[PDB]
Amino acid sequence: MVQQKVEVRLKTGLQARPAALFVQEANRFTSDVFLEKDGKKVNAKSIMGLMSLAVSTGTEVTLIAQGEDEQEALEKLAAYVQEEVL
Amino acid sequence: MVQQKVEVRLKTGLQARPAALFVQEANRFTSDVFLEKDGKKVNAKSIMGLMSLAVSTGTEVTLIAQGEDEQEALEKLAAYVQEEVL
Repeated sequence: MVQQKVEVRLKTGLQARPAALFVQEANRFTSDVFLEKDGKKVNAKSIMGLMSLAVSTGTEVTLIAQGEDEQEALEKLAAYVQEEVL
Repeated sequence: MVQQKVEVRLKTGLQARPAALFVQEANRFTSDVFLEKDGKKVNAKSIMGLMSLAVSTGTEVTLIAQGEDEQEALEKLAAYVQEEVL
């Protein structure tokens, strides 16, 4: 048995569970909802789409919403992404 | 439309493709391989298992290999994880 402490340089992204819950919430709005970082934009209403964006916990990203209920969509999803409750 | 910069507090892990390619590389060896971080260990020959470890790009993890070709496996996989492939 051999072991080695290594630095992960591979790309990371939202895990499946967190992404699924994100999508479940986003789907309740008619607005298009996207997550964006460094010129890359993914659809927040799709699990695989959300997971394709390279992100790390603690990373800053841009949440975008466009539609009739964009304000509420933004408020609810921003709270979710930042794990805020009450 | 509207937007807001938010901090990702959700859990992240290796993305699907890098994880799949890691496993394809690990599959070339008979040794069992694992990844460990903060008391949690996952089977590195399982894509979903590998993706379940809470990881962010740039963080440290412990790569483990055990079997007949463990030394060779560790070196190849360590290079892959740290993006130092030859």
